[PDB]
Amino acid sequence: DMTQLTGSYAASWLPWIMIPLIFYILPFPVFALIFIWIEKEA
Amino acid sequence: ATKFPKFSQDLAQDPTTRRIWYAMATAHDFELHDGMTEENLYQKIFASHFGHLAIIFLWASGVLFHVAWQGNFEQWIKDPLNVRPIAHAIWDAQFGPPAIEAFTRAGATNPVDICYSGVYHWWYTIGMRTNNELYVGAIFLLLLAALFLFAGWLHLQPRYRPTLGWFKSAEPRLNHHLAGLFGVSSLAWAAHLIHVAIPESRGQHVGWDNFLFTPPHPAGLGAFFTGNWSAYAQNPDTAQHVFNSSQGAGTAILTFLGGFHPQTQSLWLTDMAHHHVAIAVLFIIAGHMYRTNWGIGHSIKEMLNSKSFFGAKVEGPFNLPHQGLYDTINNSLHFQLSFALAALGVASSLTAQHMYSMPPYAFIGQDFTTQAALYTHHQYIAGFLMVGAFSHAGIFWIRDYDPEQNKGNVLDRMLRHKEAIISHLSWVSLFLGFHTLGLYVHNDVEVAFGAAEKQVLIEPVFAQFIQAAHGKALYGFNTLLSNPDSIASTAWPNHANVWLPGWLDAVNNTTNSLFLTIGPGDFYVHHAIALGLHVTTLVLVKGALDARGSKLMPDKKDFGYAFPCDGPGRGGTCDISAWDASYLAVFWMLNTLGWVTFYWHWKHLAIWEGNIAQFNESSTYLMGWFRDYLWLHSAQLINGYNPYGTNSLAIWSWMFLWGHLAWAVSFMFLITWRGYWQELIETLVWAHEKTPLSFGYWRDKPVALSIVQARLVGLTHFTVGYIATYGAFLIASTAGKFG
Amino acid sequence: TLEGQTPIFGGGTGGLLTKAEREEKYVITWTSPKEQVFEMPTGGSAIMRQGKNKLEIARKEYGIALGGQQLRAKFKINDYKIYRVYPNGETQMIHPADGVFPEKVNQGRPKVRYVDRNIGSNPSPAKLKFSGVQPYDAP
Amino acid sequence: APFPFRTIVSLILLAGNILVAAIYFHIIN
Amino acid sequence: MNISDTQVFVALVVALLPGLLAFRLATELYK
Amino acid sequence: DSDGIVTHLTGGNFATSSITNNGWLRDFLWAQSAQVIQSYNSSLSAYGLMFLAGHFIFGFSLMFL
Amino acid sequence: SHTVKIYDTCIGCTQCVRACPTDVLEMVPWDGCKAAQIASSPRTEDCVGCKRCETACPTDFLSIRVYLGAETTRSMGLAY
Amino acid sequence: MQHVFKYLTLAPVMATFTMVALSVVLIMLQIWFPGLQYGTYFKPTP
Amino acid sequence: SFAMYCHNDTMRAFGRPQDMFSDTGIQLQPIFAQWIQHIHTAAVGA
Amino acid sequence: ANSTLVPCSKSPAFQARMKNAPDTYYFNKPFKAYAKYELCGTDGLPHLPLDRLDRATDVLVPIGLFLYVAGFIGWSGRSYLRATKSASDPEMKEIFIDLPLALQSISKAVLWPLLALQEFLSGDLTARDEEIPISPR
Ligand code: F6C
Ligand code: CLA
Ligand code: CLA
Ligand code: CLA
Ligand code: CLA
Ligand code: CLA
Ligand code: CLA
Ligand SMILES: CC1=C(/C=C/C(C)=C/C=C/C(C)=C\C=C\C=C(C)\C=C\C=C(C)\C=C\C2=C(C)CCCC2(C)C)C(C)(C)CCC1
Ligand code: SF4
Repeated sequence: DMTQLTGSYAASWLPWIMIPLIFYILPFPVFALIFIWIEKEA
Repeated sequence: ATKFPKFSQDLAQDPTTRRIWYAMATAHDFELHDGMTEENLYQKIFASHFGHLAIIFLWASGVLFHVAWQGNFEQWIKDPLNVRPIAHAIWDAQFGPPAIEAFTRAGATNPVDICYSGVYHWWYTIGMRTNNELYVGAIFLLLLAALFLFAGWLHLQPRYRPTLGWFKSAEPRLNHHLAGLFGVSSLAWAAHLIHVAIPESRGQHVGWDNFLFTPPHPAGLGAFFTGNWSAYAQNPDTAQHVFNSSQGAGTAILTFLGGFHPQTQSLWLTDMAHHHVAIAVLFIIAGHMYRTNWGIGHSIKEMLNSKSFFGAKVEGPFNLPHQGLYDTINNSLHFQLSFALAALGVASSLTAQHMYSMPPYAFIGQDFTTQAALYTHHQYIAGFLMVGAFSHAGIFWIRDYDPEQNKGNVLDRMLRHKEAIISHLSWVSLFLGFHTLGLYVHNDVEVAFGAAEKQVLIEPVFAQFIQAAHGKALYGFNTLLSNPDSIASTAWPNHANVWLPGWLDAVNNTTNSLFLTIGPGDFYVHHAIALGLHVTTLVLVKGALDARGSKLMPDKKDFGYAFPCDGPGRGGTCDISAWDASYLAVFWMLNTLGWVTFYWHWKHLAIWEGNIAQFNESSTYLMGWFRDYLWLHSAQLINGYNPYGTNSLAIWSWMFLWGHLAWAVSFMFLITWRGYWQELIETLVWAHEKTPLSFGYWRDKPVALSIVQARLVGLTHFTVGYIATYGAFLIASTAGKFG
Repeated sequence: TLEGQTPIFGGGTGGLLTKAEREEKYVITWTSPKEQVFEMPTGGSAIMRQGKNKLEIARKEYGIALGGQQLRAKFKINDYKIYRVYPNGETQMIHPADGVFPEKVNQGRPKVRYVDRNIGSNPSPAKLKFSGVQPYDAP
Repeated sequence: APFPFRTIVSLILLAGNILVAAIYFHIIN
Repeated sequence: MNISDTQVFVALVVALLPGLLAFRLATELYK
Repeated sequence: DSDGIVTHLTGGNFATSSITNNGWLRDFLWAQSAQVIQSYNSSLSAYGLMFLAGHFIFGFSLMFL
Repeated sequence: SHTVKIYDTCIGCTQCVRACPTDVLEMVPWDGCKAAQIASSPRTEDCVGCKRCETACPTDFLSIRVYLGAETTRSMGLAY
Repeated sequence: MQHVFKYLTLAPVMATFTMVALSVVLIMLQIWFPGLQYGTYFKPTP
Repeated sequence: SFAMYCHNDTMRAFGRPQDMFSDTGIQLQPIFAQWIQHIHTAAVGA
Repeated sequence: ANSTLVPCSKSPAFQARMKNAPDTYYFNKPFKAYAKYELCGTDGLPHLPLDRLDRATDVLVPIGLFLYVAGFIGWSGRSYLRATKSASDPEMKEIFIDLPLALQSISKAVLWPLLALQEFLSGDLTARDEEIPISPR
């Protein structure tokens, strides 16, 4: 059916989790890591 | 101070947000890093180049993996002319059902993107047939990237860090990169074509499991050592050969047929194999020219410093003093990068100009969207490389050029008559601009007043004569290759013109892009391109030659490549740095490549749509370009989504507006300048300090972007919007109208 | 401590900020022959007192602009001084540095950052590569 | 100065342009 | 016939090797 | 018409098309420029010429800015 | 901080000192010119880089030069 | 009146007179000989 | 004002007209301006 | 010989344009001139080729006519400028045109191709390189 995102390729559950992980789950912690790195006192 | 950036204490002590911005912009300018020595500079660059190569290999691995995983390569093989190649799957969780249905196409049951990079045609031609083969290649490139990543780390360890003398040894590097990097690699590719690609195009499978005991030719290697090289050219592929099948298939591995394979309408695989064999021999020979360790060979320093021509006294090569140049190039990484970028820019343009007219991949000439994307891609990259070559030329003048070691040589002479060079470049730009625009608007007025017969329509006779000289008999000229009785066509002494019969068939074919017919409309756009080339060169050359100083700023070299200005004194000095000339030249480079890609796209759109007369009659006046190219072909693009529904062009519709938005944003960074925003920020600083419940507070004081930074940011938005807008239009107006 | 009474001012948004309490602050003091209206460095009008005055300012440029373009040029007041006040209370007088205005030559002032050549004789940056020396700082 | 080296190369390059124009104008074949 | 589940998982595991080596090179260059 | 039924110049596009700037780009700029863009060889050709003239001056101003 | 240098072509016209908005420059005794004085920059830490001194310099080329360098709170002209 | 004559020699005034005169000459050339084209100048009317 | 137009463009491209700011989706009725029209029309008796 | 270009009078596409043209001053005579003298492409519009030994006067006459007029304007401006260099206030003679000086410059510029030739032969056309303001290298 064409009412939902699906995948006929192998392991179609991978984009189901990788897309949230890379685009709106991990990026904020990554920004936090970079912020700490660039604000560290000498 | 902060630990970041590690390479600059001046930035690390900056208490404002400018510290973060400038750290990113100067991170890869290794020469300006604190405590940087020449030996450490080369070692860091060497390791960085290993990282870039690994990124390239990972990028190629990703393209292969996603096609093997989510593409339709095997289905596309069975019908390349009617199956849309799939780039990768789409997972956007905020799609609606109409969007999911629209993007579910090309035989897939899930939303997908249609590949336009031509990798399907390329892999098909070189003998790849199954998704497993693509997967193995992807895994191999993952390991290859790991090998180069380890090499970069290894050559940073103390025992493996090369010395400065190793980096400065020019002659051995040229020998190895010519004979080995260029020659042996070409020979190895010709081996792949002969052993794998050619057999696979004839229906027989050759892989790692059986290539050791499956000879590519019945005569074997005995014919090569005996000298019976003609056996490899016997029995070529027949004119009724079917690609990827044994029907009509020959046995020759190195033919020289020329022209195109009749079915695939692309270059013969056996011709491409013999091409890389000959190229390999030429480059391997070229790799033995310079002396490294055995006395024999030329010394580049001796050649440049030579002042005697077989006894006679000369200033140098062509009686021109080239002395002292060897140390100038060898000690200047910016001089070397200038030639490297210029060569890649020319090669990228040649790739674009020769690939659409001479498609090397099976059926790629019939994928109209792929052809348009590939030409535009490599031409725009060529423009950027051309800008970079002159940008680092200006950096060379300031950082690496010293007049003492170059006194009296050919490089010094160029600087001594820079006014004549710049003024004459200005004259050519003015002449081309005045007359090309003047003739365009003259045709505009006449066509507008119902007097199209009164247009000035100059025939491109010089270029038409070249086409006739190459075998095009359409124009009626009877010279050289268009004259069968000419000594050029007969090659009277030897009659070894075995290239000609195949070449003439492709030249006079009416369904390909080999020497497309040209008229007055093509005449004016080439002169517009000449105007763009000369002005962009004028901006870049003027910036490079004035980088060290001018009458307005005699001591410019002491201020560096990139600085905002020299203040409002002496009349005002905005955009006076050599960096600003490269900044201004990107605008003209984008405009010039815009004219080039508009011309290529519209001409091929008329051909593909069967309306060649539309281009020939409307390209002679600018309203024809505006109405029949831009306005007419935007209809399908802007209807990707509308109040009545959506289709597969919705992405190109949204990206079309996204590019316009980025282009609009750049105008803000380019028109408004810093002091306006600094005063506004100060007001916001007051507001934050006086507002309760706002416990946050800046660790870096917020300041407006610097003068130079704003020019770069505005140029980035301008360029990104430029590319995104035309890219969406190019894909939508071609894919929407064709396959 | 610094003596003097502040000018009549009803308040404004161009005054001191966190930087005054955290990093540094400036004070300009002067004496006027009468009570009169002057323009504040950051907008608005203030009334300077009869005796000795004291004004707190965020930047040194405010004091130079007020003392130079207004106190001397307009009100003919030449005894103004500018101090730099640190958060810990340390105060140093910075203008005029030696009691004489900088535009008037004074004995005992050394030459600072003087280059003993014309500007056109600066060496090219190529000769100073990796040496850490700018062309204008070259001997 | 007559500029011998300058004028020899210039005339050779010009001769190439004239020779190409001869074929272009159907004067020679 | 595209690749299978095992091939995708194998590629993910293999990609860890350039991933770790990229981190080593990046930290080495930072020195 | 005689029955009092009104047919508007653009037929009520505003309610549904003006809520997106793709609708502004397509149904207002692209669609309503048909008269000026096709005015060549007619009495309105001066407007077509000045349409291009205004576009030229806008791009021309960009180098001063 | 910015770097301000004074070259020997100075004629001691005191114009650069008068134009400075932060009192970076002062006039010191000298013998290289008729005015018997030359510009000096003892307080470059207060220099904002406005280049008003260069605008006021009458010599050709300039006898006083400003080279923008590392940015500090007072060199950026920040009241906050 | 000598000041008026001097004003008439001003650069904007002289340029305006020159451009007006050249435009007049070109305009009458279009009226008398409309449709002149390269390959047609100085040829008799057929 | 403007980012809500961008919201509308993204919703329409997604094929989600029900999520748009429109008369048929999420309505934003200018009730105060509509009220003034009614008051001014009824003022004359229409 | 170019074959895709034929005389306009023999072009069927050009003839169709001739009949459909409006009957005004702007089309009656010009179409008659174009048919007799111009070469037309497949689109029926006149084209200007530079590959014909004949009709070379049709190329040289407009080129030479322009080059004479453009050189006349340039030589008038050059001679006038050099005449004002000897004045005490040359700038004021550029915003105030010296009519007796301008007429003298215009009269001599009629023979500018000859004047420029003796100017170049005597070495008075160009100034020496070392006597010209230049920027530092
Ligand atoms: C940090 C903290 C802080 C705080 C607190 O604490 C604050 C606050 C305020 C108040 C007071 C006010 C009001 C609010 C509003 O409405 O607006 C905003 C909004 C928002 C949303 C903002 C935001 C908020 C916060 C940030 C939140 C956060 C959270 C998140 C989620 C985190 C995340 C993390 C991750 C990792 C990513 C404001 C404002 C302003 N801002 Mg402002 N902030 C700040 C930050 C910032 C930054 C970074 C920047 C840059 C971008 C700026 C900017 C700005 C401007 C332009 C302006 C304006 O206009 C305004 C005003 O003034 O008026 C009057 N600002 N501020
Ligand atoms: C540079 C190569 C490259 C690129 C551009 C992409 C691009 C994409 N991949 Mg992908 N992928 C690649 C290689 C690549 N792939 C390789 C080699 C593997 C096998 C390990 C995978 C396995 C994979 C899976 C399993 C999935 C994707 C998916 C996707 C899509 C969403 C992004 C995502 O979730 O990433 C996920 C990426 C990974 C899990 C691993 C990526 C490993 C590569 C080699 C890292 C490359 C880093 C790069 C070179 C450094 C950039 C430097 C910086 C300066 C730019 C996107 C089209 C998703 C998809 O199909 O959505 C529809 C998804 O579910 N990828
Ligand atoms: C609210 C708006 C919105 C958002 C947030 C997204 C978000 C997403 N969409 Mg999407 N989409 C939208 C609206 C939106 N969409 C609309 C209106 C349409 C039309 C109906 C689509 C149609 C659409 C399609 C057809 C596809 C997506 C995809 C994606 C995903 C990939 C991220 C992306 O778009 O690029 C984000 C980009 C980056 C993070 C950049 C990566 C960093 C690299 C290194 C930058 C390098 C720059 C490059 C080298 C220079 C240019 C190169 C170029 C010339 C080739 C992501 C989940 C793709 C997907 O599913 O992928 C898995 C996909 O195939 N969308
Ligand atoms: C092999 C190619 C090559 C190499 C090795 C270099 C190397 C260098 N260039 Mg150079 N350059 C190149 C090509 C190249 N360039 C081309 C093609 C152009 C024309 C556009 C330029 C134009 C150029 C200018 C104008 C300047 C340099 C400078 C420099 C030096 C410092 C780099 C820097 O500023 O820090 C690193 C810089 C950045 C990381 C820039 C940020 C990224 C920009 C803004 C692009 C925007 C990102 C875009 C949205 C997405 C891109 C993909 C994403 C993954 C990043 C360094 C030696 C600078 C220099 O030497 O100063 C004296 C300098 O001023 N280059
Ligand atoms: C449509 C936009 C546009 C146009 C037409 C031009 C035109 C020009 N640019 Mg330019 N430029 C632009 C945008 C534009 N630029 C932008 C956006 C940038 C990025 C900032 C630049 C950056 C740039 C640089 C860096 C350089 C140029 C140069 C040039 C000139 C070289 C071309 C030439 O001589 O042709 C002939 C001249 C023209 C076509 C100009 C139009 C002439 C008009 C039509 C004559 C009409 C006369 C008429 C009587 C006037 C009416 C009366 C009126 C006064 C009221 C030319 C004046 C170069 C230059 O000066 O070379 C000499 C140069 O170095 N430009
Ligand atoms: C309607 C017809 C028309 C119009 C309006 C113009 C308009 C223009 N032409 Mg042009 N031209 C035309 C037809 C036309 N052309 C034709 C048919 C030809 C023959 C192919 C030329 C060849 C031509 C050249 C070669 C040049 C122009 C130039 C110019 C510009 C300045 C002309 C002038 O007198 O400046 C006032 C004059 C001066 C300030 C000094 C005199 C300059 C002349 C042109 C050169 C000296 C003449 C001498 C014989 C040396 C010739 C050098 C040559 C061999 C390279 C102006 C925009 C010039 C230009 O674009 O400059 C950037 C320029 O150099 N035109
Ligand atoms: C006095 C007449 C005169 C003469 C003989 C020249 C001669 C020259 N100019 Mg030049 N120029 C002039 C006026 C003149 N200029 C004026 C007034 C301007 C300002 C618009 C310019 C702007 C200019 C530029 C920007 C460039 C030249 C260039 C050149 C050189 C080759 C191209 C050319 O012929 O210019 C073509 C002509 C123009 C570009 C415009 C000039 C047209 C003006 C309007 C004519 C003025 C006539 C004058 C009022 C007559 C009054 C005389 C009267 C009192 C008796 C050549 C040395 C080029 C160069 O350096 O090449 C090496 C170049 O890049 N000129
Ligand atoms: C045949 C022909 C042709 C071609 C031609 C050619 C190719 C030419 C060349 C030419 C050249 C290659 C030239 C050169 C030159 C050089 C020089 C160096 C010059 C100089 C000049 C001068 C110096 C001038 C002066 C003057 C005068 C005289 C007048 C006015 C003023 C003045 C001052 C400007 C064509 C197709 C187009 C057309 C048809 C015919
Ligand atoms: S303005 Fe220039 S000449 Fe005058 S004192 Fe200052 S540096 Fe010397």
